[PDB]
Amino acid sequence: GLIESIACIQKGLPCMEHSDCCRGVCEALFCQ
Repeated sequence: GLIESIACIQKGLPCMEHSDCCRGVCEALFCQ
């Protein structure tokens, strides 16, 4: 979640894990 890969990955940015995205949802490799 928070601070998983240089902080959490904010909405609209690419992620490769649900834990990367700040609100725990990564879809299409982007933080929803």
